[PDB]
Amino acid sequence: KFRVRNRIKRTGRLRLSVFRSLKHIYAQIIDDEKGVTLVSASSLALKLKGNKTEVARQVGRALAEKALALGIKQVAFDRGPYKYHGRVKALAEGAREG
Amino acid sequence: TKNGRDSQAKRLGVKRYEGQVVRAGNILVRQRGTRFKPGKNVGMGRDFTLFALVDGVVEFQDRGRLGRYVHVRPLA
Amino acid sequence: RMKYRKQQRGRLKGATKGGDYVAFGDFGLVALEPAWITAQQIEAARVAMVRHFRRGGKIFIRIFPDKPYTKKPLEVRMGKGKGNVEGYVAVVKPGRVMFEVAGVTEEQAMEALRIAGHKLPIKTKIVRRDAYDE
Amino acid sequence: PLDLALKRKYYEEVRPELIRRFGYQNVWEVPRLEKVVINQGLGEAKEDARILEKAAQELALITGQKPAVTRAKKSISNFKLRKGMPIGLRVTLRRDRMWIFLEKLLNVALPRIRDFRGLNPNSFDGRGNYNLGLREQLIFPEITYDMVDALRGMDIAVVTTAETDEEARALLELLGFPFRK
Amino acid sequence: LLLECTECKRRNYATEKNKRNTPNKLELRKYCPWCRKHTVHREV
Amino acid sequence: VPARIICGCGNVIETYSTKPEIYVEVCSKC
RNA sequence: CCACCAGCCUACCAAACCCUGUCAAACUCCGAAGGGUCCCAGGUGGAGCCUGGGAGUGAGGGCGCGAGCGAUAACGUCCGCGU
RNA sequence: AGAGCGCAAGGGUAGAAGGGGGCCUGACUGCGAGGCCUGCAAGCCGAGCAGGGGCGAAAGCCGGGCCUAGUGAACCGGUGGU
RNA sequence: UCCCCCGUGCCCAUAGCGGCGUGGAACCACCCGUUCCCAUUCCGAACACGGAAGUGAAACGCGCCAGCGCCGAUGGUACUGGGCGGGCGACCGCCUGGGAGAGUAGGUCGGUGCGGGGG
RNA sequence: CGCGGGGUGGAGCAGCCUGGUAGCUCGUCGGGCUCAUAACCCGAAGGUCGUCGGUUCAAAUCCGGCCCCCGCAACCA
RNA sequence: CGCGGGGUGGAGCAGCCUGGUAGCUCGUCGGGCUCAUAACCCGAAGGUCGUCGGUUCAAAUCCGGCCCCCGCAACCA
RNA sequence: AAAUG
Ligand SMILES: CN(CC[C@H](N)CC(=O)N[C@H]1C=C[C@H](n2ccc(N)nc2=O)O[C@@H]1C(=O)O)C(=N)N
Ligand SMILES: [Mg+2]
Ligand SMILES: [Mg+2]
Ligand SMILES: [Mg+2]
Ligand SMILES: [Mg+2]
Ligand SMILES: [Mg+2]
Ligand SMILES: [Mg+2]
Ligand SMILES: [Mg+2]
Ligand SMILES: [Mg+2]
Ligand SMILES: [Mg+2]
Ligand SMILES: [Mg+2]
Ligand SMILES: [Mg+2]
Ligand SMILES: [Mg+2]
Ligand SMILES: [Mg+2]
Ligand SMILES: [Mg+2]
Ligand SMILES: [Mg+2]
Ligand SMILES: [Mg+2]
Ligand SMILES: [Mg+2]
Ligand SMILES: [Mg+2]
Ligand SMILES: [Mg+2]
Ligand SMILES: [Mg+2]
Ligand SMILES: [Mg+2]
Ligand SMILES: [Mg+2]
Ligand SMILES: [Mg+2]
Ligand SMILES: [Mg+2]
Ligand SMILES: [Mg+2]
Ligand SMILES: [Mg+2]
Ligand SMILES: [Mg+2]
Ligand SMILES: [Mg+2]
Ligand SMILES: [Mg+2]
Ligand SMILES: [Mg+2]
Ligand SMILES: [Mg+2]
Ligand SMILES: [Mg+2]
Ligand SMILES: [Mg+2]
Ligand SMILES: [Mg+2]
Ligand SMILES: [Mg+2]
Ligand SMILES: [Mg+2]
Ligand SMILES: [Mg+2]
Ligand SMILES: [Mg+2]
Ligand SMILES: [Mg+2]
Ligand SMILES: [Mg+2]
Ligand SMILES: [Mg+2]
Ligand SMILES: [Mg+2]
Ligand SMILES: [Mg+2]
Ligand SMILES: [Mg+2]
Ligand SMILES: [Mg+2]
Ligand SMILES: [Mg+2]
Ligand SMILES: [Mg+2]
Ligand SMILES: [Mg+2]
Ligand SMILES: [Mg+2]
Ligand SMILES: [Mg+2]
Ligand SMILES: [Mg+2]
Ligand SMILES: [Mg+2]
Ligand SMILES: [Mg+2]
Ligand SMILES: [Mg+2]
Ligand SMILES: [Mg+2]
Ligand SMILES: [Mg+2]
Ligand SMILES: [Mg+2]
Ligand SMILES: [Mg+2]
Ligand SMILES: [Mg+2]
Ligand SMILES: [Mg+2]
Ligand SMILES: [Mg+2]
Ligand SMILES: [Mg+2]
Ligand SMILES: [Mg+2]
Ligand SMILES: [Mg+2]
Ligand SMILES: [Mg+2]
Ligand SMILES: [Mg+2]
Ligand SMILES: [Mg+2]
Ligand SMILES: [Mg+2]
Ligand SMILES: [Mg+2]
Ligand SMILES: [Mg+2]
Ligand SMILES: [Mg+2]
Ligand SMILES: [Mg+2]
Ligand SMILES: [Mg+2]
Ligand SMILES: [Mg+2]
Ligand SMILES: [Mg+2]
Ligand SMILES: [Mg+2]
Ligand SMILES: [Mg+2]
Ligand SMILES: [Mg+2]
Ligand SMILES: [Mg+2]
Ligand SMILES: [Mg+2]
Ligand SMILES: [Mg+2]
Ligand SMILES: [Mg+2]
Ligand SMILES: [Mg+2]
Ligand SMILES: [Mg+2]
Ligand SMILES: [Mg+2]
Ligand SMILES: [Mg+2]
Ligand SMILES: [Mg+2]
Ligand SMILES: [Mg+2]
Ligand SMILES: [Mg+2]
Ligand SMILES: [Mg+2]
Ligand SMILES: [Mg+2]
Ligand SMILES: [Mg+2]
Ligand SMILES: [Mg+2]
Ligand SMILES: [Mg+2]
Ligand SMILES: [Mg+2]
Ligand SMILES: [Mg+2]
Ligand SMILES: [Mg+2]
Ligand SMILES: [Mg+2]
Ligand SMILES: [Mg+2]
Ligand SMILES: [Mg+2]
Ligand SMILES: [Mg+2]
Ligand SMILES: [Mg+2]
Ligand SMILES: [Mg+2]
Ligand SMILES: [Mg+2]
Ligand SMILES: [Mg+2]
Ligand SMILES: [Mg+2]
Ligand SMILES: [Mg+2]
Ligand SMILES: [Mg+2]
Ligand SMILES: [Mg+2]
Ligand SMILES: [Mg+2]
Ligand SMILES: [Mg+2]
Ligand SMILES: [Mg+2]
Ligand SMILES: [Mg+2]
Ligand SMILES: [Mg+2]
Ligand SMILES: [Mg+2]
Ligand SMILES: [Mg+2]
Ligand SMILES: [Mg+2]
Ligand SMILES: [Mg+2]
Ligand SMILES: [Mg+2]
Ligand SMILES: [Mg+2]
Ligand SMILES: [Mg+2]
Ligand SMILES: [Mg+2]
Ligand SMILES: [Mg+2]
Ligand SMILES: [Mg+2]
Ligand SMILES: [Mg+2]
Ligand SMILES: [Mg+2]
Ligand SMILES: [Mg+2]
Ligand SMILES: [Mg+2]
Ligand SMILES: [Mg+2]
Ligand SMILES: [Mg+2]
Ligand SMILES: [Mg+2]
Ligand SMILES: [Mg+2]
Ligand SMILES: [Mg+2]
Ligand SMILES: [Mg+2]
Ligand SMILES: [Mg+2]
Ligand SMILES: [Mg+2]
Ligand SMILES: [Mg+2]
Ligand SMILES: [Mg+2]
Ligand SMILES: [Mg+2]
Ligand SMILES: [Mg+2]
Ligand SMILES: [Mg+2]
Ligand SMILES: [Mg+2]
Ligand SMILES: [Mg+2]
Ligand SMILES: [Mg+2]
Ligand SMILES: [Mg+2]
Ligand SMILES: [Mg+2]
Ligand SMILES: [Mg+2]
Ligand SMILES: [Mg+2]
Ligand SMILES: [Mg+2]
Ligand SMILES: [Mg+2]
Ligand SMILES: [Mg+2]
Ligand SMILES: [Mg+2]
Ligand SMILES: [Mg+2]
Ligand SMILES: [Mg+2]
Ligand SMILES: [Mg+2]
Ligand SMILES: [Mg+2]
Ligand SMILES: [Mg+2]
Ligand SMILES: [Mg+2]
Ligand SMILES: [Mg+2]
Ligand SMILES: [Mg+2]
Ligand SMILES: [Mg+2]
Ligand SMILES: [Mg+2]
Ligand SMILES: [Mg+2]
Ligand SMILES: [Mg+2]
Ligand SMILES: [Mg+2]
Ligand SMILES: [Mg+2]
Ligand SMILES: [Mg+2]
Ligand SMILES: [Mg+2]
Ligand SMILES: [Mg+2]
Ligand SMILES: [Mg+2]
Ligand SMILES: [Mg+2]
Ligand SMILES: [Mg+2]
Ligand SMILES: [Mg+2]
Ligand SMILES: [Mg+2]
Ligand SMILES: [Mg+2]
Ligand SMILES: [Mg+2]
Ligand SMILES: [Mg+2]
Ligand SMILES: [Mg+2]
Ligand SMILES: [Mg+2]
Ligand SMILES: [Mg+2]
Ligand SMILES: [Mg+2]
Ligand SMILES: [Mg+2]
Ligand SMILES: [Mg+2]
Ligand SMILES: [Mg+2]
Ligand SMILES: [Mg+2]
Ligand SMILES: [Mg+2]
Ligand SMILES: [Mg+2]
Repeated sequence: KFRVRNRIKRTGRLRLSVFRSLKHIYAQIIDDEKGVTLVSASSLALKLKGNKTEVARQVGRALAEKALALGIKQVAFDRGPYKYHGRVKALAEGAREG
Repeated sequence: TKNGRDSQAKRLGVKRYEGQVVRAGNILVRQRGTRFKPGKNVGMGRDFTLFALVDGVVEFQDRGRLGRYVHVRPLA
Repeated sequence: RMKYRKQQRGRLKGATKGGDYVAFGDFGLVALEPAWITAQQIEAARVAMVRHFRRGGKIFIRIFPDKPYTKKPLEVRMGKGKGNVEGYVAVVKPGRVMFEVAGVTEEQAMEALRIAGHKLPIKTKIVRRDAYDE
Repeated sequence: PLDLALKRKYYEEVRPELIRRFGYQNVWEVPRLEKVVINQGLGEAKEDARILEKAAQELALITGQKPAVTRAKKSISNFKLRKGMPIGLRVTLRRDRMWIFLEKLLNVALPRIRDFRGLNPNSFDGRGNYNLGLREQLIFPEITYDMVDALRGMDIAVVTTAETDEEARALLELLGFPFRK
Repeated sequence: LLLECTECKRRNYATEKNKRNTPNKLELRKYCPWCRKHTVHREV
Repeated sequence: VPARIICGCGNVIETYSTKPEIYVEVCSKC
């Protein structure tokens, strides 16, 4: 079901990989072609509150802070096995503000 | 004797080997299906024709369960 | 049989694979010269053995004629020979084991197999069972 | 709605009883009802879709749940089949929707049956799952005689979590399945 | 059956191929003329 | 939705289903 | 023998499957020698490349080798590599 | 993966090219670096630029169909437009 | 620097199937609920949202066994650039350089890059 | 062997091109008219579509192979 | 390609003219007569008179477009 | 319109 991952790759660079647990959500921009992560704004496993979506937009902006500081811009969003919606969407909502 | 018949043989195959210089647009492989897959700087057309997307050297690669890939590692 | 269609001819390169080892009986008949063996040859050779030791042990044919043999109807030069006049034959390189008997003594086996030699278009040798088993 | 007999009967009676026979370390290892797929095979409705949509509302009504229209694949020329024209309603019951169904099935459907003597004991598919067929369809509660156009019953597939047969075999017995033994 | 898509409020055309008896009595797909830009086209 | 499964054989079961109109002549108790 | 039924099993016909043993131009889990091409190097040769003037040739043949056709016939025939 | 992929075979393919649904008509216009093949003429692949669009949140994808058959120089004339 | 888990890429079965055992602090899953966003040709199965109680059964992670699968030499042979010799032939033999497939001995219940979390 | 045509209830024919659905005449069989037979009248039965394989959801029907029958041809100067 | 006239019951067709009539023939069913068979006779079931729109109180009838068939004439790089 | 024993 990871067919989406393949598409995003052979396309550009800087994958915004996004995993999300039943009580968590993680995001890391990674430059493939060598397999290395640039920035990793973990969420529930970092410090944030309790509302999943509310948490998402926070980490989204959070990632943008540290990421854009290092000079980043390729919004190649790895919409994982998760349909673009709610939590994952809010995560995007965040970076789309930061 | 319903035989004695054929069809104009299409000169297909690997058109540019590994370690060759190529200009952008150069055809790398004309193939039946995807006997070779695209890759770094190598796109393919509706017929499966793999071609260079930029100038550089051509390098091949294999990946077993994943198949063989043609690349163009640039430098100029 | 069943298969599909008429075959090309093909050369008979070295006895490479063409060759085996006894594996069913006490004695064996083996080819020394290469050749296509007709079905009707297999037959005559086989019967020649059973015909010999009547109510005998067991015959083992180890080559099967799967090659379609072609032939023209006595004409000129076109199309491919419908042929099959001899029908089918099996390619046989030197060293290949043809027949094997069992359930009979030396004299029974020696004579019977020897008879097959005369039924075959080949110079042949009889074999015991040495001791060579892989 | 989430509260009635079979649910409780399973938790406050069946659940422990099973543990006494096989003694599971963990709670989940216990056999468990969780899926009931009703399915008619009205290939006859291939032509007239009148019977089709009707039995569809009969079916959805006896179950309360919405009905799905099954399609064809291959082609039984021997009985007018091609791509997917035909049909055979199929509803899948889980959670309470299932329980409420099994309530009527065990206390009303099964009861009034043209000569009932028990369910087939061999009908276990070698893995914690049972299957049974019904001829008449009006043996269900809200199916008056002046409503039936024709006898068009169906078959029900009950799914458990048990592995072995006799393991799930008991599970349905404790619930209320009158096996012929 | 050959077909050439005429433009509305004009008289442009486009290479095409209808299918007649098979479900096709009304062909009105979009296109884009050189005259002006972007317009709906009839069958004809 | 409630339901009055008034069995003819004394029993008077009760569960959930559309319309409380039920009158089973003989149910699981006869 | 047992027919309104049965299995080990039958010097009885056989799908599937298994063991032993094999076959295939149009079958390949494998797979050489070699062949092709590119890079670097040697190679000054009636080598090589570019532009133009002038051609002839377009019945070939034998031999070796690899195949088709033929009959594992023909000073046969048809291609391939070489002479 | 022995199915499927409209039809022959082949190559390819479930990490989709197969099956289902939503919206849509890029079976666009003006071009086209660079090449495959090649005696000529033809045939084939094509990134990218401009215009105006489609689907997608976006990265993006779309100049018909998984691909290789489904075809006919010129001449002469018909038709619509400039 | 060392161990465990989570996300991700690389090698592309020595990574697999199976069997046994182990982990819930954390992590992850399972799980609770269907009001809000979203969803079912039916079903909250799946996708989705809000989240405690429970569990490590399932799944997953880690660790063992070589039954299957998979990998697999050395030696020898086939075959063969090139150079020769022998028969009427179907063919056969030598020199020289290259050298399989099968089979034998054996190997294998993985290795590793980056980031994050926990001790 | 090559080109064309044809194998269908007992006999003689249609259906095939345009795949689903066995048609016609006679004969046969049971029952009626006759003293009886036939004629005539009323009913019914009977096919494996040569054969093997393939196509197709489905083959008398489309496709290929073999067998049988009919005509022509097999010049050879 | 243009021109001409056709679609009406199960089948063939008049009625179209010029608006108020759907008829005939065989066919199918019943009945009458019959050695039988037709012939004859009685009665009967069955047609948006191609399609969609239009003038009209009222058409299948006059009108427009169109579907399909039949025919006429011409052309074919 | 109606052949035969
Ligand atoms: C019988 N003829 C033939 C007259 C010719 N000018 C002369 C003649 O005899 N020609 C004949 C010459 C041989 C020729 N022939 C025969 C066999 C063959 N395999 N190939 C041939 O060419 O067939 C010819 C033939 O008879 O028509 C006439 N009525 N004209
Ligand atoms: Mg993920
Ligand atoms: Mg052919
Ligand atoms: Mg040819
Ligand atoms: Mg050729
Ligand atoms: Mg090129
Ligand atoms: Mg393209
Ligand atoms: Mg394509
Ligand atoms: Mg390499
Ligand atoms: Mg893989
Ligand atoms: Mg000797
Ligand atoms: Mg052995
Ligand atoms: Mg062996
Ligand atoms: Mg289903
Ligand atoms: Mg049907
Ligand atoms: Mg539930
Ligand atoms: Mg057409
Ligand atoms: Mg056409
Ligand atoms: Mg079309
Ligand atoms: Mg268009
Ligand atoms: Mg212009
Ligand atoms: Mg009997
Ligand atoms: Mg008896
Ligand atoms: Mg019985
Ligand atoms: Mg009986
Ligand atoms: Mg019986
Ligand atoms: Mg009996
Ligand atoms: Mg009896
Ligand atoms: Mg009996
Ligand atoms: Mg068998
Ligand atoms: Mg046998
Ligand atoms: Mg077998
Ligand atoms: Mg060959
Ligand atoms: Mg073939
Ligand atoms: Mg291979
Ligand atoms: Mg190997
Ligand atoms: Mg090699
Ligand atoms: Mg090599
Ligand atoms: Mg080289
Ligand atoms: Mg250079
Ligand atoms: Mg040099
Ligand atoms: Mg010099
Ligand atoms: Mg010079
Ligand atoms: Mg010279
Ligand atoms: Mg010279
Ligand atoms: Mg030069
Ligand atoms: Mg020149
Ligand atoms: Mg010159
Ligand atoms: Mg010149
Ligand atoms: Mg010249
Ligand atoms: Mg020439
Ligand atoms: Mg010559
Ligand atoms: Mg010539
Ligand atoms: Mg020459
Ligand atoms: Mg020569
Ligand atoms: Mg030669
Ligand atoms: Mg040679
Ligand atoms: Mg060969
Ligand atoms: Mg030979
Ligand atoms: Mg000779
Ligand atoms: Mg020769
Ligand atoms: Mg050749
Ligand atoms: Mg397989
Ligand atoms: Mg396939
Ligand atoms: Mg399909
Ligand atoms: Mg095939
Ligand atoms: Mg294929
Ligand atoms: Mg793939
Ligand atoms: Mg797809
Ligand atoms: Mg689809
Ligand atoms: Mg699709
Ligand atoms: Mg759709
Ligand atoms: Mg779609
Ligand atoms: Mg729809
Ligand atoms: Mg340029
Ligand atoms: Mg160019
Ligand atoms: Mg060009
Ligand atoms: Mg070229
Ligand atoms: Mg050219
Ligand atoms: Mg020229
Ligand atoms: Mg040109
Ligand atoms: Mg072409
Ligand atoms: Mg483009
Ligand atoms: Mg756009
Ligand atoms: Mg973005
Ligand atoms: Mg494009
Ligand atoms: Mg396309
Ligand atoms: Mg397609
Ligand atoms: Mg498509
Ligand atoms: Mg042409
Ligand atoms: Mg043509
Ligand atoms: Mg053409
Ligand atoms: Mg032209
Ligand atoms: Mg001319
Ligand atoms: Mg002109
Ligand atoms: Mg003009
Ligand atoms: Mg330290
Ligand atoms: Mg430290
Ligand atoms: Mg370090
Ligand atoms: Mg370490
Ligand atoms: Mg890791
Ligand atoms: Mg890597
Ligand atoms: Mg498994
Ligand atoms: Mg444990
Ligand atoms: Mg424990
Ligand atoms: Mg816990
Ligand atoms: Mg609860
Ligand atoms: Mg609530
Ligand atoms: Mg609500
Ligand atoms: Mg559906
Ligand atoms: Mg729906
Ligand atoms: Mg849930
Ligand atoms: Mg979920
Ligand atoms: Mg929770
Ligand atoms: Mg817990
Ligand atoms: Mg576990
Ligand atoms: Mg367990
Ligand atoms: Mg482990
Ligand atoms: Mg593991
Ligand atoms: Mg073990
Ligand atoms: Mg072993
Ligand atoms: Mg060594
Ligand atoms: Mg070795
Ligand atoms: Mg060696
Ligand atoms: Mg050598
Ligand atoms: Mg000599
Ligand atoms: Mg000789
Ligand atoms: Mg020789
Ligand atoms: Mg050597
Ligand atoms: Mg070596
Ligand atoms: Mg090797
Ligand atoms: Mg071997
Ligand atoms: Mg072997
Ligand atoms: Mg060894
Ligand atoms: Mg494991
Ligand atoms: Mg390992
Ligand atoms: Mg190890
Ligand atoms: Mg290792
Ligand atoms: Mg690392
Ligand atoms: Mg770290
Ligand atoms: Mg952690
Ligand atoms: Mg510590
Ligand atoms: Mg410590
Ligand atoms: Mg014929
Ligand atoms: Mg004819
Ligand atoms: Mg005939
Ligand atoms: Mg017939
Ligand atoms: Mg007949
Ligand atoms: Mg007959
Ligand atoms: Mg007739
Ligand atoms: Mg007829
Ligand atoms: Mg006729
Ligand atoms: Mg016909
Ligand atoms: Mg025909
Ligand atoms: Mg047809
Ligand atoms: Mg008759
Ligand atoms: Mg008679
Ligand atoms: Mg009679
Ligand atoms: Mg009388
Ligand atoms: Mg009489
Ligand atoms: Mg009599
Ligand atoms: Mg009949
Ligand atoms: Mg018949
Ligand atoms: Mg025939
Ligand atoms: Mg036939
Ligand atoms: Mg036939
Ligand atoms: Mg039929
Ligand atoms: Mg035919
Ligand atoms: Mg003669
Ligand atoms: Mg002569
Ligand atoms: Mg003559
Ligand atoms: Mg004209
Ligand atoms: Mg015309
Ligand atoms: Mg016209
Ligand atoms: Mg006129
Ligand atoms: Mg009137
Ligand atoms: Mg009258
Ligand atoms: Mg009638
Ligand atoms: Mg008459
Ligand atoms: Mg009359
Ligand atoms: Mg009317
Ligand atoms: Mg009317
Ligand atoms: Mg009307
Ligand atoms: Mg005429
Ligand atoms: Mg006229
Ligand atoms: Mg004209
Ligand atoms: Mg014409
Ligand atoms: Mg007489």
